[PDB]
Amino acid sequence: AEYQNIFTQVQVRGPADLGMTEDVNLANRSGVGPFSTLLGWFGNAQLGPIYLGSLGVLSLFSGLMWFFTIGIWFWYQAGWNPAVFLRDLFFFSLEPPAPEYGLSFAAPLKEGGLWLIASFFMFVAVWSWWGRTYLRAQALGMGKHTAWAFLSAIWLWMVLGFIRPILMGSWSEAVPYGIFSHLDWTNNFSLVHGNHFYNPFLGLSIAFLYGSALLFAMHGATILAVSRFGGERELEQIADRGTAAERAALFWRWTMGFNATMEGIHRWAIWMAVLVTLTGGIGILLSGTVVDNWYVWGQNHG
Amino acid sequence: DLASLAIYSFWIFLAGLIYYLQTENMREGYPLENEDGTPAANQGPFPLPKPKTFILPHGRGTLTVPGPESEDRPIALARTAVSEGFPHAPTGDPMKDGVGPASWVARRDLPELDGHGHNKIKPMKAAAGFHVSAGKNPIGLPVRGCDLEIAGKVVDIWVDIPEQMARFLEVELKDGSTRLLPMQMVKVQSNRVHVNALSSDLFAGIPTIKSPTEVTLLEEDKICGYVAGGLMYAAPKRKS
Amino acid sequence: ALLSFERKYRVPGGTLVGGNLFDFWVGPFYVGFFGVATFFFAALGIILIAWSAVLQGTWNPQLISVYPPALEYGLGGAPLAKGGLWQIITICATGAFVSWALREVEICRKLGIGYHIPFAFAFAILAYLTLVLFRPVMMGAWGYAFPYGIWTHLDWVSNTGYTYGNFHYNPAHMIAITFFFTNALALALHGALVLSAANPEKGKEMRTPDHEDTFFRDLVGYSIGTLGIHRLGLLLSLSAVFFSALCMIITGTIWFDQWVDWWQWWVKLPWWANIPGGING
Ligand code: BCL
Ligand SMILES: CC[C@H]1c2cc3[nH]c4c(c3C)C(=O)[C@H](C(=O)OC)c4c3nc(cc4[nH]c(cc(n2)[C@@H]1C)c(C(C)=O)c4C)[C@@H](C)[C@@H]3CCC(=O)OC/C=C(/C)CCC[C@@H](C)CCC[C@@H](C)CCCC(C)C
Ligand SMILES: CC[C@H]1c2cc3[nH]c4c(c3C)C(=O)[C@H](C(=O)OC)c4c3nc(cc4[nH]c(cc(n2)[C@@H]1C)c(C(C)=O)c4C)[C@@H](C)[C@@H]3CCC(=O)OC/C=C(\C)CCC[C@@H](C)CCC[C@@H](C)CCCC(C)C
Ligand SMILES: CC[C@H]1c2cc3[nH]c4c(c3C)C(=O)[C@H](C(=O)OC)c4c3nc(cc4[nH]c(cc(n2)[C@@H]1C)c(C(C)=O)c4C)[C@@H](C)[C@@H]3CCC(=O)OC/C=C(\C)CCC[C@@H](C)CCC[C@@H](C)CCCC(C)C
Ligand SMILES: COC(C)(C)C(=O)C/C=C(\C)CC/C=C(\C)CC/C=C(\C)CCCC/C(C)=C/CC[C@H](C)CC/C=C(\C)CCC=C(C)C
Ligand SMILES: CCCCCCCCCCCC[N+](C)(C)[O-]
Ligand SMILES: CCCCCCCCCCCC[N+](C)(C)[O-]
Ligand SMILES: CCCCCCCCCCCC[N+](C)(C)[O-]
Ligand SMILES: CCCCCCCCCCCC[N+](C)(C)[O-]
Ligand SMILES: CCCCCCCCCCCC[N+](C)(C)[O-]
Ligand SMILES: CCCCCCCCCCCC[N+](C)(C)[O-]
Ligand SMILES: [Fe+3]
Ligand SMILES: [K+]
Repeated sequence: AEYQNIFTQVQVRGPADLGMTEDVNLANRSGVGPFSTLLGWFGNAQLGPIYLGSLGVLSLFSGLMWFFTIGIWFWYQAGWNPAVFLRDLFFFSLEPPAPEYGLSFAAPLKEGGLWLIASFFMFVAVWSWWGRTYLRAQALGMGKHTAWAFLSAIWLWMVLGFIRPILMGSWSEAVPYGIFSHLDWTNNFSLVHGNHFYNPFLGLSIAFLYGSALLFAMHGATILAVSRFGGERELEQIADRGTAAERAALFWRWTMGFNATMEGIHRWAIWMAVLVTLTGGIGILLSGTVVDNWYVWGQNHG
Repeated sequence: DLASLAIYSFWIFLAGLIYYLQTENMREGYPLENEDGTPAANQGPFPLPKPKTFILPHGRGTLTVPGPESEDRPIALARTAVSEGFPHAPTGDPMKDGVGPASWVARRDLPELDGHGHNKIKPMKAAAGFHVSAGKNPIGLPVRGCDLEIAGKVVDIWVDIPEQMARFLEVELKDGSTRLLPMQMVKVQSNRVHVNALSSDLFAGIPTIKSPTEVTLLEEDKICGYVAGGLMYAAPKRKS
Repeated sequence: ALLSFERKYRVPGGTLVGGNLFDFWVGPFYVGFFGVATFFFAALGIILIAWSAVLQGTWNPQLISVYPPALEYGLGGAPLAKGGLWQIITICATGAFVSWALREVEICRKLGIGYHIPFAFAFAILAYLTLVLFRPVMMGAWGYAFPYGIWTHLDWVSNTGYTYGNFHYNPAHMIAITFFFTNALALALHGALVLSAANPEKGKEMRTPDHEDTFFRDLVGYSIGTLGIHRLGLLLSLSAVFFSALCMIITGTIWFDQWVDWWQWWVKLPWWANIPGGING
């Protein structure tokens, strides 16, 4: 049995890591949580510490208010009976206001003004959380890459329940919160628009999703192949190239006729991924605003 | 048509994106060489990028890439054929020479620093408050080689401090000297630690570290290169 | 044409088949036994597809398609323009993919690295073989497989999907998607992190893996670690493709009905089902 490095063979533990300081305000950073021997076998064993600020609490608040506002309504539908609640859990839905209410806030609670409430709560919670991904990096003096990549996911999310329903003139065009319900909205969207497969952006969105899975499978497997040369320490192979970096590049050169660099591969990474929700956000935004039917469009445009 | 515009606009963006991504990935190994080390004629459609310079932490200098490409070591290979595209046979002992699967890059002769400027890797005796938290503790386990002979015993675990993980097993030999075995190349069992990559006669060959409180980027590469190479090279003495 | 460091690694050996014979390079490409096999399976396979494009009377990759032998031919053979072609092409394909993975194993052996990559490749080959082989043979017709053509295979998807209703209701499919949707999130992060640290704010020193662990603990209160995230995205990836093959192998075989209806087992559990109120009450 040759050892493949998928699971840690022997864990070690040492003093809880409180982490680098730099310009971070340490008054807002919590204390260390427990150590999971379970987690240990795969990644780190150390939970925490977690930084929680004025913005970190705002986010963490709204995000729950968003999660409650829905489940309150999910209880309402259950008739406040836990057995039904559990049973019907995927069938519950909080739905956007009826089209007759257009873009107003006038729509009553049981008619979807309760939707708007939770939606607001979401909107606050997400951007405030995007606030974090920029700020935590600024504090450590690192790149904003996480902030920008996040922004890419936010894109599709803004298109879906915000930007598009505004351009379509009503909130009813938005996505309902519920497990089976939003699944239907997705499928329903396809039919309404003439088989979304004919949208050239879904064409690409799906390619990048597929490619994200292909590349991270390549990358991940690769680093694990060269981990015996300490491949996982990518940054110090960036500053000083190890045989790990060479053997990596060379597998792929010899296989596919070209290759990457240890900093380079991560640019392939960040992009291939980002472009999923990047493209796919456009594809949606264009649907119903500009192109009503993707089949139809597909006959007149290439 | 708006969408038709968007999508055209995208295919043009994506071409330039692939250009940028490819040029960026040319910051090492390029310009290409012929087998004799002279710059090759055909470099491909992609130009070298305008160079960048990294500021290494803790006064370690800088790195500018792309840059002058030299191996900074002697290569123990000679051509096996009269034309391009053929294997290059080692002249000497490829393990000792450091070629093929035993190849090593000549990287800095200083150890890797953690965020605070202390060495990333210390043996666990010198690691303060570091202890095995799970799995079988290998320390004191006899080490067997692919030829199923005892190569000596495990006298410590060299651990990565900031990632809190094992890296090497320091192994003591017959003559009482120790070598570092990469963790990824050892299978710690119930009754022993097993190394498939090397037979026992090859252990004494494992490149040695100078200050044995620490190990350096160059010394890791020499040891990791060495042990990995043994797979191909120790093949005659490997049973099973 | 080699890379500045390439030559030292170009020693002989590692071959599974044939010894020193095919062991050499063409440009950057390594050859090996299986380099040739791949070529041949790909060559043939392309030629058949090229010659299957004539029988249809087009060269238009948008138009060109090779359909499986119809349900009538079952699991047996079929005439060439009648779906025999697709059958051999699949043999050529399955050949050239497996010749590829094995060529990748021979490159692993020369570079003294782990087999992790062609191991992971095999998960994509298995998804494919599910679709063109394991599913059809369990269902008894090569016609159940997807046809080879750009849109025409996407037709196959939308038709195969809606046969079972909204396909979203396949639970194994929901699981597969959760992996695909996660993995892309894990790719976006992993890339954004490593890049942020190697490309910090103006004039600052290259950050350290310690800053990486810090940024995440600062963020979500945990960091999986660098050996972790690699195991992670590799798992999230193979996971994704595993449940993808799984979702499709149960479909049409052990479950042929409308997928949404499958979820009644939960609703119709005795300790709720007849309680008034709710959605299904
Ligand atoms: C209308 C249709 C239905 C539907 C019906 C189906 C059907 C039907 C199928 C899927 C499958 C999938 N669908 Mg679904 N799907 C729907 C809705 C969705 C939605 C969504 C947002 O709504 C998503 C995200 C998904 C996602 C998914 C994944 C779970 C899966 C695709 C990945 C995969 O299988 O990899 C598998 C990857 C491969 C097989 C890659 C093969 C690569 C091989 C090994 C080598 C290629 C070499 C190449 C030729 C070389 C090129 C030569 C040069 C070098 C370039 N579906 C709708 C409701 N879905 C598929 C699945 O699970 O299959 C197992 C599938 O069959
Ligand atoms: C191509 C873009 C990909 C992407 C990228 C991406 N996502 C990101 C980022 C990036 C780059 C971040 O930086 C950011 C992040 O912080 O990641 C960790 C994030 C993020 N992506 C997330 C989710 C997410 N990403 C998705 C997808 C994607 N994101 C794409 C694949 C999806 C999908 C597929 O739909 C989801 C659901 C979040 C984890 C995070 C954004 C955080 C956010 O906005 O939080 C809102 C605020 C809150 C306070 C959360 C409220 C919590 C409640 C809703 C649940 C409560 C559960 C509770 C009952 C449990 C109790 C505890 C138990 C232990 C008992
Ligand atoms: C069934 C209906 C048809 C369909 C529809 C469809 N697909 C879609 C959409 C729609 C309507 C999108 O909007 C989305 C898209 O990009 O469209 C172009 C998408 C898409 N279709 C895709 C794939 C796909 N679709 C397919 C099919 C189809 N899609 C059918 C034809 C198939 C196949 C095989 O048939 C595939 C593979 C993806 C490429 C893309 C979706 C990509 C993606 O990752 O999107 C999900 C991510 C987000 C919405 C980002 C959210 C980011 C944060 C804001 C999350 C915050 C969450 C937090 C507040 C709480 C979380 C809790 C805690 C963890 C904190
Ligand atoms: C399992 C995780 C993901 C994955 C992993 C993965 N893929 C891989 C690997 C790995 C680990 C490799 O090592 C290998 C590689 O070399 O990557 C660059 C590869 C690879 N994955 C590839 C493609 C690919 N992977 C996909 C998916 C995935 N691969 C999963 C998401 C997809 C999708 C989404 O559909 C595609 C298209 C190739 C780039 C490469 C394999 C190259 C190869 O084997 O080439 C040999 C064959 C030929 C050159 C030509 C074949 C011609 C004829 C023999 C047959 C004709 C085929 C016929 C079926 C045509 C179909 C037409 C379609 C329109 C239907
Ligand atoms: C016992 O349970 C209790 C009571 C504790 C609970 O609370 C349980 C709670 C539940 C189980 C609820 C769980 C909720 C769901 C299952 C969530 C399902 C939701 C989805 C699948 C989300 C899909 C789509 C989300 C989208 C796209 C949202 C779009 C948001 C918009 C971008 C925001 C727009 C904001 C609006 C419209 C307001 C405008 C005002 C401004 C100023 C911004
Ligand atoms: C996504 C993973 C989430 C893990 C979050 C763990 C947070 C650690 C909080 C520990 C709190 C410790 N203390 C002393 C402040 O109570
Ligand atoms: C809020 C908790 C304070 C930090 C203390 C952490 C202790 C780690 C948990 C004990 C480890 C036991 N075990 C079995 C996981 O090894
Ligand atoms: C998101 C991280 C997932 C963590 C899952 C950890 C799985 C534990 C695996 C058990 C290890 C096998 N074992 C005990 C023999 O070592
Ligand atoms: C408390 C929610 C925060 C404000 C965001 C949502 C606007 C309020 C909508 C409630 C509708 C009330 N009313 C009377 C119109 O039905
Ligand atoms: C960053 C890597 C780039 C990979 C590019 C993937 C190309 C796939 C092209 C598919 C085109 C689909 N469609 C519908 C637009 O024609
Ligand atoms: C969609 C992913 C494929 C992108 C192709 C990248 C460029 C291929 C040519 C690489 C150049 C190789 N070379 C000759 C410079 O060494
Ligand atoms: Fe990486
Ligand atoms: K100690």
